[PDB]
This record gives sequence, structure tokens and C-alpha cells, in this order.
Amino acid sequence: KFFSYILVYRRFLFVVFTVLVLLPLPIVLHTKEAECAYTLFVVATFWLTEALPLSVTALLPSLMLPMFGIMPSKKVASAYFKDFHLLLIGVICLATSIEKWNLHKRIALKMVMMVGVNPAWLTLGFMSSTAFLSMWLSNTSTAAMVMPIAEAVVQQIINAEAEVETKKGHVTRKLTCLCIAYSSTIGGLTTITGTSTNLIFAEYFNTRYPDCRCLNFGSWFTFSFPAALIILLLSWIWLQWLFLGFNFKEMFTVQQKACAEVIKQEYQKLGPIRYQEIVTLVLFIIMALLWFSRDPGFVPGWSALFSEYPGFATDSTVALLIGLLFFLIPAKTLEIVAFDYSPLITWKEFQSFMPWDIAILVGGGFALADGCEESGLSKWIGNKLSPLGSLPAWLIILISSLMVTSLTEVASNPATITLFLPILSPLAEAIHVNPLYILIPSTLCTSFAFLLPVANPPNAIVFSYGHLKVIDMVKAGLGVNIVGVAVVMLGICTWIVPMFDLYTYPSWAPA
Amino acid sequence: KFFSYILVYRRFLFVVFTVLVLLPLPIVLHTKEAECAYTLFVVATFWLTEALPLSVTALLPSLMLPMFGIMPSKKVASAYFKDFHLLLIGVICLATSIEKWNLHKRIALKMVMMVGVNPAWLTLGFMSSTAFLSMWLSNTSTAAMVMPIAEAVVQQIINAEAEVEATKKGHVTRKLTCLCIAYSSTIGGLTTITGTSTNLIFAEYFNTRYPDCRCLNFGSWFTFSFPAALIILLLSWIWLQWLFLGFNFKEMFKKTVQQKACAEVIKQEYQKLGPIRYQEIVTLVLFIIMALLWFSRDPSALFSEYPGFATDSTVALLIGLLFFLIPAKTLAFDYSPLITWKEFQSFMPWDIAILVGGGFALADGCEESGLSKWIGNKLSPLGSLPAWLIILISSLMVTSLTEVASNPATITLFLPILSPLAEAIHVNPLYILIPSTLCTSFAFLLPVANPPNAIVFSYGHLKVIDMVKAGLGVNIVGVAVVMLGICTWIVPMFDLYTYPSWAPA
Ligand code: NA
Ligand code: NA
Ligand code: NA
Repeated sequence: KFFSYILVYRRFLFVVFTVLVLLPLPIVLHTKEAECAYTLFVVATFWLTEALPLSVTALLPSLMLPMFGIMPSKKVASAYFKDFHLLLIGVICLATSIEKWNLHKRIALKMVMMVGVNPAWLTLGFMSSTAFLSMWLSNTSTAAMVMPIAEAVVQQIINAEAEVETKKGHVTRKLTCLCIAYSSTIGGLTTITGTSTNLIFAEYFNTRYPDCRCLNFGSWFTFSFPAALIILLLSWIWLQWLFLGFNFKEMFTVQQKACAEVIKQEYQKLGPIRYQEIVTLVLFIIMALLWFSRDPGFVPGWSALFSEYPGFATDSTVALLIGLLFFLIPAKTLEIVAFDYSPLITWKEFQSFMPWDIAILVGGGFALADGCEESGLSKWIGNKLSPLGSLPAWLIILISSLMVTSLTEVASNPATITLFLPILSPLAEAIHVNPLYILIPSTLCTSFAFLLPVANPPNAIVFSYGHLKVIDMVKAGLGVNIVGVAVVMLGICTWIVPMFDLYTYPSWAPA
Repeated sequence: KFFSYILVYRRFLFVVFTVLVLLPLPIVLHTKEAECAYTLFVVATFWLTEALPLSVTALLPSLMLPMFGIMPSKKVASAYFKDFHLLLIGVICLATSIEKWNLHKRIALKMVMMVGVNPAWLTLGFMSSTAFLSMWLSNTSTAAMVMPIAEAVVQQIINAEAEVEATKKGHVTRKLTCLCIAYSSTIGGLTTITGTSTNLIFAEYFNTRYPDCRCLNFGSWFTFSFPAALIILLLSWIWLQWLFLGFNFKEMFKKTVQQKACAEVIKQEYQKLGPIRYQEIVTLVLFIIMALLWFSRDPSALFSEYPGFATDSTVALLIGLLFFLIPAKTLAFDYSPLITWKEFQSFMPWDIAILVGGGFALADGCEESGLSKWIGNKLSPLGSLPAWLIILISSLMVTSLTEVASNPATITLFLPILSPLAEAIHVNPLYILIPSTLCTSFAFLLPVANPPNAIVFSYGHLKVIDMVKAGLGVNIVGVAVVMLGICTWIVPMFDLYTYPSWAPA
């Protein structure tokens, strides 16, 4: 009798139960830092299991932090719109222009005609291309720009699968989403400028250790490319096994010819390229080049033109500058010339197709991280990590790597690395084991945020495309994170200590 | 030829021309004040001319200020989201819950049954209800909540007239109702500190800059705002009913063959709605809980160690998020929470949020660039003119420049300029700040002036010339009434003639 009533209203009952069961944490402990811990636990629990919509959960910090007195409501609101949101708006303008004029369909059909009919090679090509392109621009930018093309490819293959005559389509869409999202292994690990975490680490190391000049482009790549490539290959294998099937003999039929014929027929139906598509392609190229030319790290960029106000113009300035141009560039004339022209995209079309839910979710994650920093919660974890000097070096490395890769779960990678570096470096120098030996694994594992969205902006951008099953993302991310941690361990043990000389105390380290 | 190509591409050519022609100012002056002034001029020109979408123009500060070097892009992005947006989200949840479950039509039909079918009495009732709601709710939230109900009212009125007969008058009535809601929202907002974010910003600025002064509170603000608000509301109602429908003398005070038929058909519509059911009542309960907490918690008294941490936006979020988990319908056997995030997303004015954030960022860049100090220095020699002429000029300037920028942005821009000016002329700071704060809310000429105007104009019944014609008269009436109130009754209560002890010498 009552069992059915409990089963039907499981979400409401679970929400109430998890609010009340963690309630003793604030009242007990004299209300010191368990309030922010309780807020984080409740929000994370609601994020793991779909008790509430993800954006509704992201709005919870705006309730909990002000009432607990951790930080004022004005500051919590100010934390909801950040630089990433301007970047997202700028990129979404371009994405709307791409999809409205069927440029994505044309690119997808051309790519399918060229190579990649087999799903395994298609996924491998997506991962390799996204990983290579993310070497230079950013994780967020590349994950945002290459995702529409992959979605178009998958949609076109699904449409052509009819062959003049399902469960496979959605699982392939999830696999494509995850492989685009998880292609952070090359995008930032390999190059110092690839990710934010790697610029912050380099700046901190140079400031704290001016004598050591080993960290530069062409030396980060040497020790980081093998590990990142191994992670990429193993993650591709793991994703191809988890979703769909893996057969060794298949990678090592008339349906393929029928699909190729359908794809060719559709491509011919597209016809010659249009003016709007040409303009959109040119603006895409200009945006990508401007992102690449901000600060390559080996040659001066255009930021040297502004070499008086450093850090003022970020990637989002480029995104906005090239995206707002879509609202004023003429697309069609209303040759009657009745009233005026029309823009490439109108605000009506931009309001839709905009991931407002993703913006709210990332804002909520930012607010939660800021609330954790404001209270003595992150500092508490860092101070708990400090008294491990008596432990062996490898155990210290493993504990630090796991703690960093699990604390970047709910906080942005730059915030986690900026928090942990001042904590680890005195700990590294307390023992005589080569502070790089402990700094490298932590900064490598900080970017391994493959679990849940909002942890990494690429994850949220990919999550924006409707395949909102968090449990699948968690299942894939656990394996990818384990693979990444294992490969980082193997690299520290094998490849990195020859060139960085991580076994003995260096001269540049303080005595 | 050339002329036809210029005529078709008006907006593109105008945008390029305005960007290029004002470039001499930053190129020659080489000062941060000039660059901020250039950004202000470009944004204002695009807002009046509407060459670019209002949100697209609002995003221009985040592209211009970082490039000019005024402040980093991170600060500009941080300036786009404030407590007003949290309040807006919290109240849009409730508005979505009201509209989805057909509560707006029920309230509309009950109101029509109560106050008959005469358009002027309906307009009076709408203005009174909107003012009462905006006394506690923000003007944007008040408009978003109220406007669907009046849309239902007018749609039912034209339906009844068409069926009884079996139009231009109905279109005029819809225009008048939209304008009256848009104005009355702000008119009610002027009454209280929490009615508008403009009053909250002014109050916090006055408290921070003048800690010694403790005059401002709910009671004082109500005492010197209620008479002016009532007079302005009544005169604006008279102006609106004279403009569109035409004035009446005695037929207004005082059944017609069509009247009983319309009442009857409204009655059958009301029974066609059916008895009140679930997915309602709970909406009313949550709304009255929101209002009760709004005028009970903040009249606090429970969170004393943290004063000002929890505000009306916290209560709005607390009540609104309950619309995402309370079950509505059975069936996976998972229930329905009375709102799906898709429904909230297709109701939330994201463009309004971006526009207000852009205004906030532009104002913040205005203080950071130092342009506000330059404006205050240039306005300092106003001491020669009498105090009444000084306040008249200040109020006229504020109400003229509030038609382009949002009310909170305008007030937060002008407070750091006006407050030192009051101290310089050795005059009571309140004597200058209060009229300016009251006249800041008088933004009626354009949809960009305040978000309620944009919400009203979004329905497409109104057009810009009618809004301008009504807003000019309402603004004149408001300025005159505010000046009269300052001259007559506010001074005896506040002793504004003498220089206060809290103000620096
Ligand atoms: Na990257
Ligand atoms: Na993270
Ligand atoms: Na305004």
C-alpha cells in the first residue's frame, strides 16, 4: 500500500530526507565551517542523482550561503556571471549562425564523404582532431566550437541509416558528447598555454623559483606528450567499450555503400555554398585565429599591442567581438527592397539555442567554489593535507594527486591549483625531494575533471546538447580519471625523472 | 542607385558611422574619461536609435571597457549579475506557475465580474492592484506577474463583444491597459524602499556615505512618498483615459442591453473554467507566503550576527525553488513539479537580465574611469543659482538621462556625482538626493528606459510613438508633483533647509 506511494514520490522524499539528514552538521560543530560543508554536500548529492534539475540545484548556493552568513547575497549574485559566460555568449552567437544557415550540415556531409563511415574511426578522428586543436586555443573554446560539427556528423549518419528502409542513435550521441568533452587530455597537458591550470602553475613556479628555468614550451611538451597520448588512446578504448561494442577484428557490406550513396545524394541536394555560409566560415576562422594569436607562448601575440594593461582583454573579448558582428552583418534583403535588410542572426533566434541552463549551472558552481573559499573549508582541507611529512614520497604523491583530482570535482581547475600550490610547495621543500616531483602530478591531475558538468566548462558545454544523463557521464569519467591517474603515476616513475632529475634535491630549491 | 542602397541598409551604415565619428574623442584626448565618455555615447545612441538589439548593446561595455584598459574583463563580467537578477528569477518562477495552471484567467474573470466591463473602472482597478503589488515586489517582477492577467481580461472583453455582436476600440483598450500597467508598476514602486532596487541602492549609498544619519527607514519613506505617489497615479490615470478613450464627466460615475449579455457570457466563461483545483491554491499559498515574508522578515531579527546577508531575493528564491519540487501530476511514475525547467526558461526575460547587467557594468566603468569625478567638478559651479533651481536642474537632468539607462544604473551612476555636489554648495544632502532618487524612476518614454516598459512593449500591442506621447505627460506630472512635495511637506518633516550635523562641513 504505502510502498507504491513511497516509490512514486521518490524524488521529493529523497530531497526532504537528504536535507534533513545532513541538517545536524551545521547545528553540531558550533557552526564553524560545517555550514559550507553541508551546503556543498547537499548540492553535490543533488547533482549526482537527478533529485532536482541541475540549474535548480545550482541556484541553491544563492539560498544557503546568505542565510548561513558565509557571504552576502550580493556577492553570491555577482559570482553567477563571470568571464566564461561572456565567452559562452560569444561562441553561441557563432553556433547559432552556423546552424541557422546549415553550414554544420555541409561540413558534416563533406567530412563523412571524405573519411569516417565506421563509428570507431569516426570517434577516433573526433578525439584526435579535438585534442590537437585544443593544444593551442583552450579546452572551453575548442569544446564549444567542434561540438556542433560532431553533432551534425552524428545526426547525418543517423538520418542516412534509414537506407530507404533507435537505441543506437542516442548511445552514439552520448559517446560523441563524452569524447568531445573528455578531449582535455591533449588540450592543456601538452602545452603550458593549453589550459589555465598550466599557466598558473608556470607563473607560480617562476615566481617562487626564479633560478629554475626548465619550465618552458618545448620542455613541457617533451615530458607531457607521451602521457597525454597514452591517456587519449586508453580513454578512446574505454569509451568505445563502455558505449557500443568493441571488436578487434572489425577495426583490424552493402549497408556502407547505401549510406555513402545517401550521403552523396544529400550533399548534392545541398548545392553550391551560400553567401551566409561563407561569411560564417570566415568569421569562424577569424575567431579561431584571434584566439590562437592572443598569447601563443613561443612568439609574441596581439596582446603585446596592449602591453600596458595586462590581462584586461581575455579570450571572451575576442569571442564577443567576433560574435556580436553576427547581429549586424546583412544576410538577406527584405530584391524588392521593401523596408530594410535582416541580420545573420536575430536576438529572437539567439535567446533560443542559448544554454541558459548551462549558464545558471556554471554560475552556481562558481558561487559554490567562492563560498567554499570564503569560509575556512578549502583552507581546512589544505591544512589537513599538510602534516604528511613522515609519509613516503610516493604515498604523499598519491594522496596529493587523489585529493586534487577529487577536489577539482566541485571547484574550477584554476581555483584548485592556485589553492594547492602554496600548500604543496612548502611541503615539497620540507622533504628534499625535488619540489617539481610533487608539483607536476598535482597540476597534471587538476585538469582531470571528467566527473559531472560544471567541474570543467567543456563538460558543461557538451552537457548543453540535451544528452543530460549524469550517470553515464559519471560512469565514463570514473574510468577516464583512473586511467589518467595511472598514466600520470607511470610517467612520474618512468619518463619524467630522466630529464627533470626529480630524485635528488636541486640547487635552485631553497636549502 | 546609391540612395536606394543607403536607404535599405540604414542600421549597418548608422552603426558604422556612429562608431567612427566618435573615435576622434579617444584618439585625440588620450584619457580614460574620454574613452568612458565615448563608450557611454555609443551605448546611449544605440539604445535610443535601437540600431542594435538592446541586449547586444548592453554587451558592448564588456567588449569596450577591457580593450580601452578601463578595467579588466573579469570585473566587467562580474558587474552583469546582481541581487535584482536573483529576485527576478525567484518571481519569474511564481509567474510561470501562475500562467501555466490557468490561474491568470481565473483571477481575470473574477476581477471582470467584480468591477464590471467599463474600461475606465477596470483601468483604475489595474493601476491600484499593480501599485499595491509593486509596493513590495520590484517593478519588473510586478509587471511580469500582472500583465498576463490584464491580457486575459482584455482578450475576454473583445471575445464577449465579438460574440454579442454576432477591433480598433479593443486595440486602443489593450494599448491603454498595457501603458497603465507599465506606469503604475513604477508608481507603486516609488512608495517603499524595497519596492524598487533604485530605492535600495540610494538607501545603501546614503547609509554608507553618511553613517551618522539615521533618518531613512520604512516609515519615513512611506510618509513622504505615499501622497506624491497617489497624486501622480491619479493624474496619470486621468491623462491616460483622456488620451486614448476620451474623457467622461458623469457617465463615469454611474443596465445596457449589451451590458447584461456581456456579464452573462463572462459568467458562462467563469463556470467553464470550473471549480478551483489543485496546482492552484498551492500557487496562491506560496505567493501569499512570499509576500508575508517580504513585509515581515524585512520591516531580520533572526540573523543578527550577519546583517544584510539575507535579502528579499533570498526569500524570492526560497519560495520560487519550491515550484520545482512540489508534485503536480502523477506520471516512469515520476511526478510533475508544477514547473519544468523548460517552462521557466521560456518565460524568464533573459534579454532584460542582460540589459540591466550591461547598464550596471557601464555605470561601474563610469565610476572606475573617473568620469563621474569630472562631471561633478564641472557641475560644481552650480552654487550661484538658488537651491530650488539647483534641484530643478538636477531632477530634470536625471529624468532626461533615465530614458536611455535603467533606473538602478542611472541612480548608481548619479549618486557619486550628486552627493559631493550637495556637500559643496553647503546644502542638505537629502534635499538633493531625495528628489533625484524619486525622479530617477520616472522612465516612461522608451521601452529601454526601464524593464517594465520592455515587458509591456514585448506583447506588440503598443507602438513607440504612443509610449512617448503618454510618457512625456506622465513624466511632466511626476516631476511637478515631486517638486511640489519637496517644497511643501517634505521639508518640515526632514528639516532640509538647515545644514545637517551628519553631513561633513
Ligand atoms: Na586547451
Ligand atoms: Na574542476
Ligand atoms: Na530608467
